[PDB]
Amino acid sequence: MWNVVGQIISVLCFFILTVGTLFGIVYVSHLLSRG
Amino acid sequence: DISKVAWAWFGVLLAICLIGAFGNYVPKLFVKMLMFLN
Amino acid sequence: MTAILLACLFVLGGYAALWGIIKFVVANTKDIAAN
Amino acid sequence: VMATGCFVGARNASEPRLGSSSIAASRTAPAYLREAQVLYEGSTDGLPKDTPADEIAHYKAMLAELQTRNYAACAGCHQVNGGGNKAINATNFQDAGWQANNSSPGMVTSIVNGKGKVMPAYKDKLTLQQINYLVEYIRRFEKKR
Amino acid sequence: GGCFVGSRDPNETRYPKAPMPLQNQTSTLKTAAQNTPGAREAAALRDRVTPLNLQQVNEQDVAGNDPLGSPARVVLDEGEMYRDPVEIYREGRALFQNNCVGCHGHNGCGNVPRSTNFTDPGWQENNSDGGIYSSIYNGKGIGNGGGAMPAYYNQLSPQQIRYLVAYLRAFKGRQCNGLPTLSDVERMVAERQ
Amino acid sequence: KRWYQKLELPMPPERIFGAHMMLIGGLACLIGTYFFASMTMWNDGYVNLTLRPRLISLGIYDPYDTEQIQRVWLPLIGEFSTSKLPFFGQYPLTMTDFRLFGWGCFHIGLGLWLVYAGAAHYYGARGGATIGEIFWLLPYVPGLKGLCQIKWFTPEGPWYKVGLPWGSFANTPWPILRRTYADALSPHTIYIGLLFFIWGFVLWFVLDKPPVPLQPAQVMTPNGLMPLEQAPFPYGWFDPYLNQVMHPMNTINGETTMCFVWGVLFVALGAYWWYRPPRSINITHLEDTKAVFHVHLTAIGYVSFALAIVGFLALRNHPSYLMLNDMNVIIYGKKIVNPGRMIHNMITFNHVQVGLLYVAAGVFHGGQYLHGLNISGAYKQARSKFITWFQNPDLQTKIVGTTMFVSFVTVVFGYGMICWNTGAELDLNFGIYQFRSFRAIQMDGEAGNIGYRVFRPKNPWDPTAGGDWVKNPDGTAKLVKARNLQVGDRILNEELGIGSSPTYSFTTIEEINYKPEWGQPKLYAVQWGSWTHFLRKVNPLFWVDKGIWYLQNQKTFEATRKADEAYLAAHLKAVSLLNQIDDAQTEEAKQKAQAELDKFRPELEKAHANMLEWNERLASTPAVLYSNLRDQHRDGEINDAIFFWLMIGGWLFGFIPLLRIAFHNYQSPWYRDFEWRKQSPDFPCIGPVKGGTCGVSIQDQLWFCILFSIKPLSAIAWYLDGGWIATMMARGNEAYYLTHNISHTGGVFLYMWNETTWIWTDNHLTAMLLLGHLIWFVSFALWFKDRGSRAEGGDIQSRWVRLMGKRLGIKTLQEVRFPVSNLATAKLWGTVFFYTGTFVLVFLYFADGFFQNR
Amino acid sequence: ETTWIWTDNHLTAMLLLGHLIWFVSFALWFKDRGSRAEGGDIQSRWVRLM
Amino acid sequence: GFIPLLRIAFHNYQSPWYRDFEWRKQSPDFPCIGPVKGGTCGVSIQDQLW
Ligand code: 2GO
Ligand code: CLA
Ligand code: CLA
Ligand SMILES: CC(C)CCCCCCCCCCCC(=O)OC[C@H](OC[C@H](C[N+](C)(C)C)C(=O)O)OC(=O)CCCCCCCCCCCC(C)C
Ligand SMILES: CNCCOP(=O)(O)O[C@H](COC(=O)CCCCCCCCCCCC(C)C)OC(=O)CCCCCCCCCCCC(C)C
Ligand SMILES: CNCCOP(=O)(O)O[C@H](COC(=O)CCCCCCCCCCCC(C)C)OC(=O)CCCCCCCCCCCC(C)C
Ligand code: HEC
Ligand code: HEC
Ligand code: SF4
Ligand SMILES: [Ca+2]
Repeated sequence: MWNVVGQIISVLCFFILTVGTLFGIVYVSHLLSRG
Repeated sequence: DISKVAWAWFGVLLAICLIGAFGNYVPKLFVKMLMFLN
Repeated sequence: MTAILLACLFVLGGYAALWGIIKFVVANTKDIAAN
Repeated sequence: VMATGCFVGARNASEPRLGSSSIAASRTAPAYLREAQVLYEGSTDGLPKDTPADEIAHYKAMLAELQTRNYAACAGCHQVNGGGNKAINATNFQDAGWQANNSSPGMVTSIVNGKGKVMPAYKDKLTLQQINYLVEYIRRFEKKR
Repeated sequence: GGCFVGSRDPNETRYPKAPMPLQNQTSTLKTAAQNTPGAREAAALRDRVTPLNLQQVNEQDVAGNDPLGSPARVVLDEGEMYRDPVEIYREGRALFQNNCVGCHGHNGCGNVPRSTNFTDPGWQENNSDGGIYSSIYNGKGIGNGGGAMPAYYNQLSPQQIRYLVAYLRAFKGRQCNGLPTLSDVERMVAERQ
Repeated sequence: KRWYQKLELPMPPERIFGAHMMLIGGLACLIGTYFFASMTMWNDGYVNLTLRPRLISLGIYDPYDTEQIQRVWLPLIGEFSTSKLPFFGQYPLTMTDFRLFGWGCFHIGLGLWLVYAGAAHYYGARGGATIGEIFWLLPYVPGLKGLCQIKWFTPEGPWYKVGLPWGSFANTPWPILRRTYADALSPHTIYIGLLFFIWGFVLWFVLDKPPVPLQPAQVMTPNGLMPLEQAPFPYGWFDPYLNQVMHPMNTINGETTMCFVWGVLFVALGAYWWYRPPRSINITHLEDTKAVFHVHLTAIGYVSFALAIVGFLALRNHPSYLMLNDMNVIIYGKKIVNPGRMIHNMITFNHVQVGLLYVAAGVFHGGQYLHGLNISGAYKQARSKFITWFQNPDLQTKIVGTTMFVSFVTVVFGYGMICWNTGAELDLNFGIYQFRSFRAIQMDGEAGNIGYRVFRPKNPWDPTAGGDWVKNPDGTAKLVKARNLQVGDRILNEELGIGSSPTYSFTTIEEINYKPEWGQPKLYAVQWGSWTHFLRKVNPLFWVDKGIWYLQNQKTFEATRKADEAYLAAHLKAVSLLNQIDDAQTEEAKQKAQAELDKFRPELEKAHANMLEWNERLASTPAVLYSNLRDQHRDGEINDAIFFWLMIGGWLFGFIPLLRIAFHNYQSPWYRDFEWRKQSPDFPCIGPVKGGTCGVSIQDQLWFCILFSIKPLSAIAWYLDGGWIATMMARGNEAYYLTHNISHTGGVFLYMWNETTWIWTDNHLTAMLLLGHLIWFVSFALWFKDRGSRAEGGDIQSRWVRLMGKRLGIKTLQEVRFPVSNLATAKLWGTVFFYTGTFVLVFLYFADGFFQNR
Repeated sequence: ETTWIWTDNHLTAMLLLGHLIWFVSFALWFKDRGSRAEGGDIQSRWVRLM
Repeated sequence: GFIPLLRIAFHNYQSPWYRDFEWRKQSPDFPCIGPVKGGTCGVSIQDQLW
């Protein structure tokens, strides 16, 4: 009940950090190569 | 040449990072805030 | 019979689901071209 | 740059005796085997008459604490010298076939968990670092053939 | 690849064994051939060659889920365990050839680095039967699911581990050409198991 | 280039017809040989094993047949000189061997006859054809030239040499013949109806399996004549593996009654089309065989997929395959673990492969018909809605882009959850986060009296916390009995005997007195750590399966629940009494406490027996969707949820190139912006301009679909065979999987290693392993941007070799030029190599046997 | 050797990351850059529509 | 493994396949110039290094 909520919060953070990081790699790829 | 939008995303990912670290290394090396100790 | 019908319907609903999604995007972006 | 050193942590060791690094002791074969022999024998009696006063009494305090947790010493199942007891089926550490067909990593968990019926589990008695020391002492029992 | 497989050995009958019971061997619910021309020779022949406990076993019957399957509680009755060499051979060679050859070799002398070598006398003399059960049930070495010697407590039954234990003692003092035969098992059992 | 382009559509009807008829005859000959290879003197192999459960269900293969035969059709039948029944009179033959022989000979006789007749339609089309052009490597034999210059299948000839006397279907004046493919749709389905009747009559009267409801009261078995409902499986309806009478439509007598149901339906739908044949304007362009080829080939692919699903569920627990587990199946000298499920898995994965290959190819052949409409200027003129609905490029980019998004989100969810839980199972410290494993400790029964040392925090909820080891009143560390653990306690990892998690020290109790919803009937203290066990519920199929199942089993579910609740109360009161004992302090107070647990022991015993037996009953209820190796309910798992998300996302990943074939065979938005146009359907590129342009054509898009689809296809293979797909590193023997009664063979990577322990036991399987690995990586030589290097270097080699030939005198070496694959033929053969390399290795995963617990 | 590698959880994490870096090189080395450019373009149009 | 390095040393500007066509490699890192003559990907010096 409370473990579950705690676990959902860690998983959200992981998705925010890994997808977030991946898009930053694209943006950075974009700034180097061009604009 | 970064945007504000991007800086702000970068701050938000810096927060998750440090929040995570604090939880991992604070109870272990101080013996307090015992809910996150492992 | 029950499991066979469920599987089959779940695949058929996988296609029907997608079309509906696509139909929603088409209707709600009528008048925005995508150039 | 990267490994600025490398953050691997501090080493786990045994108990501290004043004035003599325990962490260091845990990598120095002659120190670790002196503690393994004490555990193995259940006494400080077979330790080199050259042993210091502080050492001889730290070992006794270690044993006295372990005696209150019903610890059973290794010698005398396995004897002071190896190669146990066929009666009790207690393993003979002097035997080369037994020694070749065991890895030291593997041996560890058989002491931790115990082994079938009689050889007892030591996971709640000893630390994993004290089991590592004992695996090293048992290695030195080997005879040829 | 296909069709030109050989002739089947006349000694391996296809005559069918009884089906594996639906009921769990650990159930508390209610517990645990003809005269047609060649049907009696075929049944007698299936009784020696075709194995009965080769199949993975019901999930409630695995040794970790069996109330009497832990190393501390299992019954290693030597009279039941070394009773019948046909049976030890029939069962343990099928289980061994399947599960254990990969890492211990086709000769059972060790394949994977540091792996056991069951022909070694020094290893034989210093292991109990109960000791051999412990290491199959627990695995050996530190790791998830056992170590380099993997654990079997989900996977095998207590009865399957016991055929394995008896079969493994037929390896003693053999040469490094494949597995113990029916007469290795029999000389092992005559010399008191 | 054109060697695989010899026969391209449109073709005329008589040539398609005739080649189908010839191929049908050819298949009937191969099946006939498979019937010969099924005879009992041979070893088990993969060919005869994939047909035996079906021949058992048909009555043709009889497992209990032992007698040897010496006279059966005519006086010459033990054994005899020049076989007496050639090459077979060496061995003892039984009646099933004779039944097999006969059905073999029947399939070879029909097949040869159909091959001949097909040839009559095919070559009598062209007005005949000479023997040396039919057989074509027959004029090379000398002193047999004259022989090969006769004309067979001529329009004119005497009866044993005619083809088509009128020359074509269109010219022959039989006024029953339909004249367009839509008009032919009606006779073709009456015809298929007739085939269904043939099969039903053969099953009823030749094989002796009449249709429900006309099945016999009695049937002959090896143990005598019994009543249908008690006679075991091949003979009667008693299922001896599951211990039940079979449903009538789960027998072969059910299949013979459907022979008549389906045959009546096809005859009536075909007679309806006879009178009102399809006529839409949206259909008329489909008379060109290039266009219909798309429709038919893609449909057929979908049919295969549905054969896989239907066959897998219907036959997963059927006695025809389980019967294999009772025979003594030995392949390349081994002995297979669960051959039943192995052959069942092979047949369904076979069909899934065929499914993919034909949907992908059918769409490619579709893109070829559309590309030709664009080349010839006719695309813009097309009148069918099935073309014009998709002509708008702004709609095409919205279709493709929203299926890319839906793919992105489902694959990120699935692959991200796999990554998360493999982190959790491995206990990985990232500095910013410590992943934690699942661990359990039993709290009830005898286990519940083992003690541990506990570090117990003071007040979890407030920071500036602190904790302390649990002590006695005098100050020594007291041992806490597992029955008395609480949420928040920490037990040292080393004392539980756990290595393998070196970056932290304690396991934490997160839930106490936990009873798995579906699993072992025990009580645990648990660390959940990072392990997402709730993710099994993030599956629509969990809920549908468990709901139907609850509705069907609701009384024993209710009695189970209530027996659990009574046992928990009784265990809780036992723990009180045991604790009063342990905390007595007065030999009198001890003795009296001990007296009261003694008189409560009986009735704790009773509550535990009651709970155990109700849980055993509940777990023996019949399956709905998710099943056991028996045919019993299992709850859905993390495995089943991940499979579910992976099928959605991964089939979109695989099928997006098919949409691109459909829309962008001629112009895509990249192309249109530069004003480009794809000039053929198979060019490799147009060079280095704009960054690089390799891989835009429809043949290349075809290869990409196939590679990308390798991924949902491996997820299916791993799932069929018993792998855990929800993590990468899972082992079968660990606490989560044993407490929840889960059997699996692996964990993505961990499966690869674990199954190969079994592969290694077979020398024929390992030789296949070596070779299939050699085939794959050579495909990289053909797919890399490297062909110029290879041609430049092959020119250096040619030159050198011709030098040697001049120096050495070797005329045949003096003009050598090594051929180097150009770009298109490289992408084709590289894809062929990549695909056959992978799926010879996947065959091995099925063929080592099936090792999930039963 | 990998049965020995599996007994260490740090080395099995390294094994997983190592495998992923490699097969992604295939995306970059196959004759496919035009396909990737023309699909990227569909992706950009779509995101701009959103 | 070293025959590509001899190709770098001798064929950085012209190989004998280039020289039959009159081609001339115009820089050390170009990806190709193909689909001509069946295709030319991988002749530059950078690629021979890879
Ligand atoms: C494990 C024991 C043994 C060793 C010696 C071994 C080593 C190696 C090496 C090496 C030098 O060490 C290499 C280089 C190698 C190569 C290969 N092996 Zn290999 N190999 C072994 C054994 C096998 C076996 C039996 C098999 C391969 C198979 C294959 C294949 C792999 C073909 C391929 O490209 O496959 C992609 C598919 C994979 C990796 C399977 C994925 C399974 C998973 C359950 C899918 C679901 C989950 C994913 C995370 C994806 C979700 C998203 C999505 C659906 C869109 C090639 C020849 C092959 C295979 O996996 O094919 C799909 C196969 O069956 N191999 N292999
Ligand atoms: C099985 C592996 C294999 C083999 C044997 C080759 C062979 C070769 N490659 Mg290819 N290549 C490969 C894989 C392989 N490659 C991979 C995986 C890639 C992608 C990176 C490439 C990419 C590629 C490039 C870009 C180029 C080559 C080139 C070459 C040639 C080098 C010139 C030479 O030095 O002769 C020495 C010859 C040898 C050392 C090979 C002896 C042969 C083998 C081992 C016998 C082959 C067995 C074969 C698999 C079995 C099937 C036969 C069957 C009948 C039994 C050489 C013939 C160059 C070339 O010149 O093209 C013409 C070249 O430019 N390779
Ligand atoms: C990890 C493997 C991987 C992933 C995730 C992708 C992703 C993709 N490929 Mg590439 N590709 C791969 C490997 C991969 N490919 C390989 C091995 C090859 C050789 C055949 C190719 C060859 C190739 C071609 C020729 C083409 C693509 C295309 C695509 C895109 C399809 C459009 C779409 O479906 O949206 C859906 C998006 C998804 C389904 C994936 C979601 C993101 C994934 C799951 C995870 C991110 C994982 C990454 C490893 C994380 C590292 C992050 C960092 C923070 C750690 C998509 C972006 C097409 C395209 O349009 O180009 C842009 C395309 O044309 N692929
Ligand atoms: C599919 C198989 C079942 C085998 C197929 C049949 C043959 C099997 C046995 C091997 C046959 C090898 C024949 C090779 C040969 O002689 O090639 C000659 C050829 O063409 C040149 C002329 C024809 N101009 C060009 C005049 C029209 C000719 O000879 O006919 O070639 C090629 O150009 C292809 C390359 C063939 C490979 C030969 C290379 C041999 C290696 C020698 C290297 C080292 C030297 C010093 C010996
Ligand atoms: C070790 N034993 C594991 C299986 O145990 P067990 O017996 O408990 O349980 C059934 C699962 O086995 C299957 O039955 C798999 C057959 C595979 C052949 C069949 C595999 C084919 C799957 C889908 C095919 C897609 C094709 C046609 C595009 O477990 C199921 O619930 C599976 C149901 C499948 C339905 C999922 C619905 C998803 C929708 C897809 C949308 C796609 C598109 C939009 C493009
Ligand atoms: C000339 N410039 C113009 C265009 O050229 P273009 O690309 O058309 O031309 C050729 C030929 O078409 C083939 O591609 C032949 C195989 C087809 C049926 C095949 C006929 C014979 C082979 C298969 C059949 C053999 C069995 C059935 C007997 O150029 C090539 O592909 C040259 C490469 C082949 C040279 C051999 C390289 C290695 C040999 C194979 C070993 C690899 C293994 C490890 C898997
Ligand atoms: C299939 C079930 C079996 C059986 C019956 C056994 N094994 Fe193995 N094994 C492996 C390794 C690396 C060792 C050495 C362990 C160590 O010292 O480090 C072993 C050892 C054994 C033993 C001896 C145990 C003992 O304590 O002395 C026994 C009885 C044993 N094995 C039996 C390796 C592996 C495998 C590799 C992954 C596999 C699979 C098996 N073993 C399988 C089996
Ligand atoms: C008897 C009461 C014992 C005491 C005290 C100790 N051990 Fe033992 N051990 C005993 C028996 C009967 C056996 C045979 C086990 C079996 O196979 O059935 C053993 C075994 C060992 C082994 C060999 C293990 C292996 O895997 O092969 C070792 C390394 C071992 N024992 C070590 C050991 C140590 C270090 C002990 C004190 C700390 C110790 N044993 C106590 C009997 C008894
Ligand atoms: S490397 Fe090949 S596919 Fe790429 S642009 Fe050059 S010729 Fe075209
Ligand atoms: Ca398998």
